[PDB]
Amino acid sequence: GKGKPRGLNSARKLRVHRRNNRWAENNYKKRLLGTAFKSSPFGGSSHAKGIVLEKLGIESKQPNSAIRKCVRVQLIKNGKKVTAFVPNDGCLNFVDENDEVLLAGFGRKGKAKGDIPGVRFKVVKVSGVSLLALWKEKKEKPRS
Amino acid sequence: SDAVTIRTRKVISNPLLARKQFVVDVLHPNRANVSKDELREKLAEVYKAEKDAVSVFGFRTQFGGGKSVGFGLVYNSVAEAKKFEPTYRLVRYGLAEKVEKASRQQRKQKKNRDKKIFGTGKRLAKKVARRNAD
Amino acid sequence: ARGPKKHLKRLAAPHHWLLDKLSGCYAPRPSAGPHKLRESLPLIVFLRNRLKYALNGREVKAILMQRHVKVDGKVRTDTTYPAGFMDVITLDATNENFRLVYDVKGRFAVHRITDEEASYKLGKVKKVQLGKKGVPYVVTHDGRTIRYPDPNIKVNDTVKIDLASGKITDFIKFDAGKLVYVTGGRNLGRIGTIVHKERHDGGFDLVHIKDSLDNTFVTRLNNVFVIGEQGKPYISLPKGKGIKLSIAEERDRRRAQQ
Amino acid sequence: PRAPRTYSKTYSTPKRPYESSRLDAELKLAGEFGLKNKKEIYRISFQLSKIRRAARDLLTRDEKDPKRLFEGNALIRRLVRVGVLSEDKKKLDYVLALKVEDFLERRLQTQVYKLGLAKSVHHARVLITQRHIAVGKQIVNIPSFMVRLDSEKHIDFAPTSPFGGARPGRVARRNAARKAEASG
Amino acid sequence: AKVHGSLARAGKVKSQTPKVEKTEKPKKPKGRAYKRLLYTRRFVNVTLVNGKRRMNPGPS
RNA sequence: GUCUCCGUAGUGUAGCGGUUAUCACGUUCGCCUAACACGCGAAAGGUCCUCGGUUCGAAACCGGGCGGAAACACCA
RNA sequence: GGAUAGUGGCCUACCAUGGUUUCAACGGGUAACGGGGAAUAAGGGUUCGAUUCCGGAGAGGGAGCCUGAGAAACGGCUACCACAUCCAAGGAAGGCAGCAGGCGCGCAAAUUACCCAAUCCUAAUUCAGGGAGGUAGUGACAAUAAAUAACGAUACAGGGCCCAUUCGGGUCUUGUAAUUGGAAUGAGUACAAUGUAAAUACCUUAACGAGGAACAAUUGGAGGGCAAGUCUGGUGCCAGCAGCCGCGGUAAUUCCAGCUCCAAUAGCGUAUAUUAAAGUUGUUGCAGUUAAAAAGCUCGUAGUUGAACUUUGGGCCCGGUUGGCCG
Repeated sequence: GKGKPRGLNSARKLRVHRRNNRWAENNYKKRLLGTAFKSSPFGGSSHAKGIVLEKLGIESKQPNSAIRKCVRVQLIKNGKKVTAFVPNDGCLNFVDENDEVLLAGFGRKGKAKGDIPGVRFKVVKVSGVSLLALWKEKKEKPRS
Repeated sequence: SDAVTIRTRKVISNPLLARKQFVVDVLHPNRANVSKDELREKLAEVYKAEKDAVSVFGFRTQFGGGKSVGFGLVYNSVAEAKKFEPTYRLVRYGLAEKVEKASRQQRKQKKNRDKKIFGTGKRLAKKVARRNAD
Repeated sequence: ARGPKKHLKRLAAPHHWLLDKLSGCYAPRPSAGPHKLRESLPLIVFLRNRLKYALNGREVKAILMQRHVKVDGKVRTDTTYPAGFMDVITLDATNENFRLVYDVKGRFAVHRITDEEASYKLGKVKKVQLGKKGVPYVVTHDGRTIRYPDPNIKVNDTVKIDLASGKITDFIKFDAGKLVYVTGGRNLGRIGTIVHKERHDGGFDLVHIKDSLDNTFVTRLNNVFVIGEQGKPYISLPKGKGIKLSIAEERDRRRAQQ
Repeated sequence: PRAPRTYSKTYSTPKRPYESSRLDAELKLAGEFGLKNKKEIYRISFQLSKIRRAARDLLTRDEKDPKRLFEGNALIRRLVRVGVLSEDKKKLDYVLALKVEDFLERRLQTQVYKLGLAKSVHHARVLITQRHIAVGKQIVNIPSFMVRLDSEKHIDFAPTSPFGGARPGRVARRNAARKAEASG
Repeated sequence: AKVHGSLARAGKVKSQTPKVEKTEKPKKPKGRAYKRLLYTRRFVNVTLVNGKRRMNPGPS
């Protein structure tokens, strides 16, 4: 009988057994338990502004050799200490301490992307101007 | 302006409103449009009426040029035209004059200010003037 | 919500009014009157979109204020008067008398009747009771109250109201072999003959009405309206007489007309 | 609180956007029929999918079915009207055997080329968009018009076009005035 | 384990690289004309075939 | 906006008007392999935030400006 | 029996000890108003649904009440709490989750404009009022169509074929051009007309409006999946690149720039949530000997499932549908 009930009046048993068995799914538990509203640093948001507390530098994981030139930024709403990642080459010069940086996800749905250990977010906009614009010299960072 | 050939369509009769309605089809070859006063002028003699007895609106020029479709009305009498034609079209041609009642904003403020006083205010005006004279 | 509602958005109006969905967000809600709002037709929509006599809302108001139309003998002056089934609008000007009869398709019609036909109106009685002072009365579908009726008149029959005098002149009993008119439902506007009925003493009496083309359908007794005996209609039937041709037959009719 | 207007997407992006075989197929079709965007090919394929889905749903129903018959001839009549299906193929099975090229051939761009007034499909496009070509007595500037075997005889130069007589035109006047003043 | 590694090497190669300016070229047609240019180059005037068609050959 | 506490190599951050140097980390350099690695053998790294004076002579004596680190203010 | 406009523990006095529950009561959480519906897909289904329509709740959190048919009303009052305004300190006046607009909050969301001209509503009533509503402005939330270019002649390079008069012309071609030429409208100007309550736009059309220096189309990538370089210069496990594998330690087809090429196209990339992919939720339609998966074994309820059998067979006919000799 394939290990499942097969009667014309047996629907509660399948419905209940479905309810417990779907809890093994990572997505099902992640959505219904609502851990993104409790433990996620972004709190279920695509972007989050913060204050650049300090400039940070981390080393790569195995088979690699680089300093990723990260940054430690405290989010405004949550007030949590969160590490970010300035993507492009020569982009730490644009950023500085006590600055507003628009954070964003890093593409792994919470996990670390690559050789960067612990960092799971990247800086997209600093001081209201996009990082790409300054790197391509299309816009200039406001002074004050 | 050339070969206007005003052809009327869907003509109807309303003794209820003392008017005849018809979707007026006008062709304007090699010319842009026909002015509203233009169609009203020759609308008079086809219906054997006067210039100040007809009403036309619409005239959305057909894409490409050379054709325009509008809807027209004809009224039997001048007094009937006054009592049935809306005021906005009356002032439009020559039929009346639109007096400016200031605008909506000041009228609302004046209405509220007049609502704040209970009565004509002549006694209130003389009382406040006497008390606040010094 | 804290009282009655006097508004009708242009999305909840009855679909047989054939109103659009772009000219304004509201609909002409009918005022309280002889018929229900979902089973009648306001005078504004009838004169503006059906007869096309009036273009704008004020044109209907000007025509109504000028004492031209006459609904059921009464001139009336309300733009939202709920004229429904068995309503005759008489126009002194244009020499036309209009009668509100449903069509086969499921809407109202512009059927024109002679001046003699407008002098009488058919009415289906709803209640028969002994009122105060012992006077009997009947309650027609339009809500008209006629005192001292024929004792043979019972529930679910039709009377011929004289309109001008408001007196019953003829009554048609409900029995097998009677031409009726379905008012309301997915089978509204059909005209046929009664063969039999299952009583079902729990509500919603059903009657098997059969069309002239041997087509049979079931409609609740609350939606029927006897309009005469077999083969002789007491009212001038609208065009088509409720044949209810299918989508195939309608298409061939169009191709045989163009 | 007015009733909202209805909008719909008329194109379907391919599930496999990255494939050499399909990529060259649409490039050949677009170049042959003179199309700039491949969304035009995406659009015309989307219409083909819809009618094929509708016709497929009809073919799972028995014969002498009022629903199958009425919609079946209505779809067949529309297809033969627009000219994508020949008169001897009105049997509801060739409808599933329609291809994109058959629909593309019915576009006004290809018909202008076929009747011989553009000498090139790209020149048909500029003729379409420059209002030098009309349908019947109406000037049409849309490349996709899908003539329906009845207006094909009415495709001709617009009365308000320099090519078909009328007023000579803009750049011609500037050249004509320049040479007239030079010679005067 | 260190987290305060030297950051003075940031933007190094971004500076030592030479500067080259994009020289002007005849304007490539845009829109339907580009598709026509692709059509006339992909199939009509294919030049290098070798054993399989090549889009952007290098210096051979 | 006004008032107050600090500013010193690359990170650390000393140290003291006739004179700025030290310390670890680091920063490089000879060392080996193949690149390493640890192991190692040596030396490159501050207008004392900016200006102006006091000044024989000042970074430090003083004041102005800025940066940062803390406050109170700021109804056309 | 009170109270209600009414039935009723709605309330009261007395009497009886009942009522619900593993068929999921009760309690807790809800990034929960519900539904019509929206996205997604062969089917099955999953997710979302404050948000234009219907039915509900609220006017800052509660309570109470007048008037009126209808309110437990807050753009109506009364009281308290948390807020907050004007004070010549006695006192008085307020609840934008109405239309605009302001601060704060945040990734995140528009003018302190015009008109009752339309669609309606209300009053004693055709006339008046309505930030209901409509119009305009901001607007790349999403959708539809669609400019940025085409067409001749010259300098080369071709594909069938004619002469077989040598490698001469090549008549018709399709492109490459430090070739050159005519015609063509659109974007933008708009005299004017129409549009509209007045307008602003759309359409119409006088007249003015390209030759590329021009009226300039970007967004990403080129090792693989996943189409597009064993090209040049710079860097040398440094800078950095990569969603996955991985690349860079002086020969980088993966970095940074140039050339070329390709992908979508006024659109493209990125982040988060969701769907198909996923037969990785498996009712259709998973696996359980060893990849994670038979409870040590047995009894056993709720639940699920549960042997066969009881009217057949035979004729007599009639009228409808589908085609059918003969048309």
